[PDB]
Amino acid sequence: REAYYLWKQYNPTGKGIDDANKKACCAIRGSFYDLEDIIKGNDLVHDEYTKYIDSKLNEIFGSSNTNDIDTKRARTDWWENETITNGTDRKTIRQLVWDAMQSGVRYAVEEKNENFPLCMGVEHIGIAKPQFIRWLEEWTNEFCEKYTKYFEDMKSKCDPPKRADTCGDNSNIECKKACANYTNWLNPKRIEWNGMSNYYNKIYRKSNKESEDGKDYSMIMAPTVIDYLNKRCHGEINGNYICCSCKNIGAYNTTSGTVNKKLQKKETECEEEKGPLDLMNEVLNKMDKKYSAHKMKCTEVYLEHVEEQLNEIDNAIKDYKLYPLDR
Amino acid sequence: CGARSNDLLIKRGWRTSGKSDRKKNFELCRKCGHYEKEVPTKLDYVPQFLRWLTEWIEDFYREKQNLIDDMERHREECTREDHKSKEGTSYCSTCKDKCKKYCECVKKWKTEWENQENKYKDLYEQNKNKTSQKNTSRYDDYVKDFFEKLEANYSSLENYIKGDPYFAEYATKLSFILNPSDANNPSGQDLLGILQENCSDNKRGSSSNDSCDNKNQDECQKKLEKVFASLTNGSKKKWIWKKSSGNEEGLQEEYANTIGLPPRTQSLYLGNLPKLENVCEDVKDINFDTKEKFLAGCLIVSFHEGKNLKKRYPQNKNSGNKENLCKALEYSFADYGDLIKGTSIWDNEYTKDLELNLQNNFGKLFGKYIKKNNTAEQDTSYSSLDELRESWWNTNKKYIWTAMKHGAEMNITTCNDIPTIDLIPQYLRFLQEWVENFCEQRQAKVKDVITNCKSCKESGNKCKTECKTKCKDECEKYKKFIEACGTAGGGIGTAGSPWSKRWDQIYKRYSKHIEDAKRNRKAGTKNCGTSSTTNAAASTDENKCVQSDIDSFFKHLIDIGLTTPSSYLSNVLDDNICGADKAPWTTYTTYTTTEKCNKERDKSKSQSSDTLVVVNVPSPLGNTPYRYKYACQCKIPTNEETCDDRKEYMNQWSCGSARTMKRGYKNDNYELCKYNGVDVKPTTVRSNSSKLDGNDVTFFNLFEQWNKEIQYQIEQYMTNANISCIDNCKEKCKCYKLWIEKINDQWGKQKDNYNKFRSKQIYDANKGSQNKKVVSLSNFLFFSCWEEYIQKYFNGDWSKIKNIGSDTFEFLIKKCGNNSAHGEEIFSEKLKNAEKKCKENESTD
Amino acid sequence: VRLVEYGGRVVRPGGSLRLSCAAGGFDFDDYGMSWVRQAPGKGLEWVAGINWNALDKKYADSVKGRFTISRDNPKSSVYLQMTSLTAEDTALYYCARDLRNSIFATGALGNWGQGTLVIVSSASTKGPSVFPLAPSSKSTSGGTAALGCLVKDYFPEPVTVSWNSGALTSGVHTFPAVLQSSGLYSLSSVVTVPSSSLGTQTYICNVNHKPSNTKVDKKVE
Amino acid sequence: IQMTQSPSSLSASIGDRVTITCRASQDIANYLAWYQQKPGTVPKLLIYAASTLLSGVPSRFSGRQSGTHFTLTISSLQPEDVATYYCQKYNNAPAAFGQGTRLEIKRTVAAPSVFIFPPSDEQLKSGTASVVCLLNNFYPREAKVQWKVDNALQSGNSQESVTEQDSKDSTYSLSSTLTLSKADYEKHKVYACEVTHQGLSSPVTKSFNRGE
Repeated sequence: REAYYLWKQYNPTGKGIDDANKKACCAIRGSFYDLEDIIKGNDLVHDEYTKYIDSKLNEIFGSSNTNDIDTKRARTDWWENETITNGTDRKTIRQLVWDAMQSGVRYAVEEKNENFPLCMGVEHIGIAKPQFIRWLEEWTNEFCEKYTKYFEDMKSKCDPPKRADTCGDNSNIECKKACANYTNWLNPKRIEWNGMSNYYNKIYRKSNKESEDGKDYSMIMAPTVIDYLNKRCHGEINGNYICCSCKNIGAYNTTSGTVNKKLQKKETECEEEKGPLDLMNEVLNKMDKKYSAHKMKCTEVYLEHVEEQLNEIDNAIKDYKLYPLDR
Repeated sequence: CGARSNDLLIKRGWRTSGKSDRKKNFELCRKCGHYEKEVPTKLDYVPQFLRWLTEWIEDFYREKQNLIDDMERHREECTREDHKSKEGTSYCSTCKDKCKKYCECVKKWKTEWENQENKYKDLYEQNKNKTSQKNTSRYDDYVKDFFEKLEANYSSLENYIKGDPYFAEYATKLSFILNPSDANNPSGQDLLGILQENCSDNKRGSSSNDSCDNKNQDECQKKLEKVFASLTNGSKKKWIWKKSSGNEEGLQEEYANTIGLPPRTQSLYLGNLPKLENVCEDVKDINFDTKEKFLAGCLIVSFHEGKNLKKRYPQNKNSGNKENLCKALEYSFADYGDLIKGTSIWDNEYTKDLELNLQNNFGKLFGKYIKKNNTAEQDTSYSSLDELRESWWNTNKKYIWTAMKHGAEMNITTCNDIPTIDLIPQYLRFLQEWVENFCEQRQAKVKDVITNCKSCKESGNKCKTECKTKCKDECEKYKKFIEACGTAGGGIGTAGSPWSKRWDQIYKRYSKHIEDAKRNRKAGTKNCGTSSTTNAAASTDENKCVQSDIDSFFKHLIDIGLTTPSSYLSNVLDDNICGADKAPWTTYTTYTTTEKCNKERDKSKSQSSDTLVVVNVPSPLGNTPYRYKYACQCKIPTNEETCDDRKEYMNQWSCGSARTMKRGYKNDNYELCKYNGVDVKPTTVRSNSSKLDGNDVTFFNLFEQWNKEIQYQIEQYMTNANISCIDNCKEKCKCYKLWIEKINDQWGKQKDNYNKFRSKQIYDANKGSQNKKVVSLSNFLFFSCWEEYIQKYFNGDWSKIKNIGSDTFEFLIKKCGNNSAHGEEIFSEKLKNAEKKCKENESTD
Repeated sequence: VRLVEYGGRVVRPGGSLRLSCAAGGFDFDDYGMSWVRQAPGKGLEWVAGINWNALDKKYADSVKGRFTISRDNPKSSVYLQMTSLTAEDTALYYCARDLRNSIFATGALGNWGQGTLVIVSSASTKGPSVFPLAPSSKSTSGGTAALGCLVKDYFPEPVTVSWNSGALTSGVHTFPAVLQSSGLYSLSSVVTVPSSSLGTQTYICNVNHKPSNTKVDKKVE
Repeated sequence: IQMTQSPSSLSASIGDRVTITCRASQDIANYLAWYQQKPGTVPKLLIYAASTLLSGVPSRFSGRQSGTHFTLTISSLQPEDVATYYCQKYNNAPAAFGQGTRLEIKRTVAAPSVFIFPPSDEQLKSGTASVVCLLNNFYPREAKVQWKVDNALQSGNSQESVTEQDSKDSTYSLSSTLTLSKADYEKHKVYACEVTHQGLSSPVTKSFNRGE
């Protein structure tokens, strides 16, 4: 049912036979991997639900003489290894769960009278990158899609449209809307990116025995989070193993590689950039070229918004408190 | 790709040569075309009718003349000595009669010479095929020349015709010539036990215990009855990390440039033999016809290897001790095991010919058994030859080991067995040996740094003549050992590249094995605890038994941790070989200095960040002995720079910063707040005129970003307090109360920047007053906190259309103050509440 | 560089007790910790060990299941929870650090704490009882007699005993405590003096049982 | 995993070479550390990795290893090296310490000044027996004490206490406390302590009568 509702979230929002389908399939892969980690006890979230679920799963798969390592091993090989016997083929618990995911997607597609996507047709699902890395890729993909969305909005709306900005799509009051969306969406993303990069820098190339938490990150060798995401977001999203793409992000509208160091002095340190994804720092600090074209009027209209919205807040505190002053 | 590495690809296989005689070129001489990755065969552009002039002809030749050459298995089945009572049934009535008939029958082999070779060579039926009505059709366009050159016209050209096809291998004994001159020198079923050998790939925790499965086959052994010893009479020095052994030493194609081949391994005796029949100079002919005969040769070669190791380590690499020679002997023993099992990961001139001859030996002798290509039983013949060789080595290894010890000396009083190191993959053995070398050299290079460069008699003291004479020169010796490329100070080990580069290659390979070995299909028994787990086979006979192949070993080696060479190496290394500085392989020191001097990442000392402050992050392969970052290169760290390793208060902001930095400035135009890791563009081309200045907008953005981030940060380190509550002789003298006293300094800078920004609105709001444009700190911070609420508790800030929460207001005014133009305190109080620890004061209890 | 333990206490048999160990200038985040106990007048014995990230906790075979070890790095402490304590676990418990940061629980213990007594018994902190030991003309051996007092049944935490307010130092052989069958400690504090000096000066032995705040100052003939 | 350390009471004199052995049952190849503990203090780690002398330790110590035999060697025994040495191994699981070897100063043989301190009248009022035999300034440490209640053997009713080797003279003092009830106290007449010491030609009897 999670797969069903997740497909219902992604696919009908935009009818791109691939883009919507591929995004939904990547989201379902992520949700399935998170379910796997909840079962295996590797999940990073102990919320109101998963905390008690984790404790009682430890009870179910535990015993008197079973330590934490033994219990985690028991959960892991109950999930991964075929700990179910059926009159059908040798289905492991992982396979049954993935088949349930597929069934939910089929229900949703039947309801929409669409065609079952070729992705989600894969019978076997590859290894799960460590939960933090999967979430990092999700963060990057979401950031980049929303970045293209918001920046194209501000491009065609606030900073001069193809129609003489003074006579553009803005009366200088709805351009404020686009710049407000961009600046307001950008600000928290900068703190989130700082936190995730600081965690990556202490987590990469760590085994189980070295990582602060018990899970291993040996598979991720890359000096910086930007280099890792450069290797990862390099391609075009398909549904398997590449759940993120980054086009024209940061400053310029080309792909890898616009200026290679192969012709001057090896090598080119990206690798590969998908926009010199170092620009992630520049774009989050509003120093990229793309925003620098828009920097002036975005800031000035932001100040106008601050001024008027503050003339409103000052009279609303006194409004509903009504004890100090007017309104 | 189906073929395994030992499968000896293209078997066109004369001794480093063939029918188109060549020298050492590549692994067409003589294996592994799949890894060769080009197409090395042209039997396919051999036209399909010439490949029927092969398929009729040369396929006949090989497989069916082999039916009378090697599937004429031998005439050794006379069975004369022993009398037989009962047989149960008779099936071989036609076997031997049609076997001798099988070269005398006019109806199966004279009806395979002058009837079927009437289609092969004596073509009476389809005579030198002329024209086909019930015969072959050719597509002459590319095969027409063959008609003239072989069938029914002129047939004279170079070896371009004959010699490369297998022509005379079938008892061609023309003797029409006599030679009187003498060009001669002086004249001249099976048993199958299975075990649980306890490998100790460790000495430390090792969550689970290792146990590999090996197959003893006592019928493949000498007979019994140990020690016996007397016979005799039977210099590289550069880890060759190179590769693809073009034809010289090096590593297989799949480990190329990846782990480095020890000089000991490339110098071991067996690997320096293109034969086992060459084991003795005196004897110059085949010697191995029985299992014991084959074994005695291995005994000889192992004994001579022991002799060599004695001649080399005691006392030329040994100091009169035994541990060094013992370790070298263990490693050589394991390398012998891999070299005869065929699973070695390296090559030279003699390997890939030794392996061929070894396959022929383990072939004939012992061959019979192997046959259960499809099998059905497990005591049973060894399925494939490779497993038979593995079983031969798993037995019979006792004798080789004792031979090795005899070859050294030990044998009673200096030996006091069978080390299980031969059950560890050659990759990991090479890694361990290379690291032990590096640690030996590092220990040498670190002894003197410790003696000299501890500040005066400890790493921390008065800097008074830190370099008592030049202890910085000792630190520089250590730097040139770590960073240089083997010529400017670098030691033995790496071959022309820095230790950092070689370690990176090792890590890449190790993780390649980890991912492959459990994203696999077939592997050995697990105890599930790790990452890349999806493969079909995780097998065993008894409880907890790994399948003894590389993937199974990397399955048990993972799954107890040890997913990285750092952790594996910390688990297996002895104790303290890394040097007097207690530098663990698991900690990661990120060092950063003048670009590695000899082989360069795109510069030496001026192109980039890595050029002068080189960012690389290995384990303590670092360019300082793990604690002397400051003991070397004098005076001890300041309290401020002990934050950079305490690292609870990191480095992002500078001029206005929770993050320990600044860039200035001190004037009107224009003190600014800088973010570390990104550069502000001082270009005023971003802007226009008579509005907010060119530098004013970039300031305002940097300042509002600073505001938001540092408020979040001070709340993280104050309410959470990074732990509650609250928060040296504590952590709150250094690294705390150290940035709190920074925030005040640089909120003052930011307060100076913003009162002076309202004074740049004595440069800009004197143009634009009174909108006041831009509003003062009080009002702007008020707006900032109110936005902070409206954004993420009010479903997006743009919901500011309706502002009333109608009872949140009391909390909101308590947090945010009343009557804006009063919002200086919304931050100052957070600094006057950047207190209650510094304050500190007392404290209460 | 500075480890102190808390929780040393007298507990009923079969009870529970939680020891704690702090840390000083020591970076108590990537060093393994260990707990080592020493019974009175016996040899040290490893008890527990915990990794740097607390993912690896090892216990001595005897104290297993009954002992739990844990870290708290932000508080910079390491705790040992003890349950089902027997009369044999009475020991001085030290907390120690590896001298090498590593990924293992057990290692060479470089820095040790002062330790805490964890005396386990069913006693009642009863005060001492002083008994004199009269000499004799027989004890005048080689011109030298001996005078002493024995402290009996003074559990817990053995006592300081002096002679003549610490005036006498030579010959004072105060024997170590001993746990007799009743569960109460006892000792003697004899001292050898010239037999000629017998009856000439006065001898008083002074006992100070801090746990019971008992001060007994007995003159001996 | 055990760690058999021997000898347990090695004696020596200043200037001698002292060797301590710490045989390990299993293979620990060199994960062994040596600890020195003086009376009434925390242990001090001298050697780790079985040979690597810890910084600040006097260089007269050394540690070497042969297979699973680890030996700590003090080349020149000094009066500040009189302590117990422990040889704790720390390879993997139980990290167990050794039994503990206690060095002592070796001096000339002496003889205990035996005493037969009898119970006191107010101790009788208390109701138990506090018969105490005292052995003073004797050496070597080995000495046996026996109790004869009217020349009858006693066992399980006496207790033993020993002082540590006294610093000024390297002599030992021993105290034997014999405890009896009132009933079996006045049930007998003569109480004797028998001292069996290597420095005594014959066992020495010290007795008294309750009426004496």
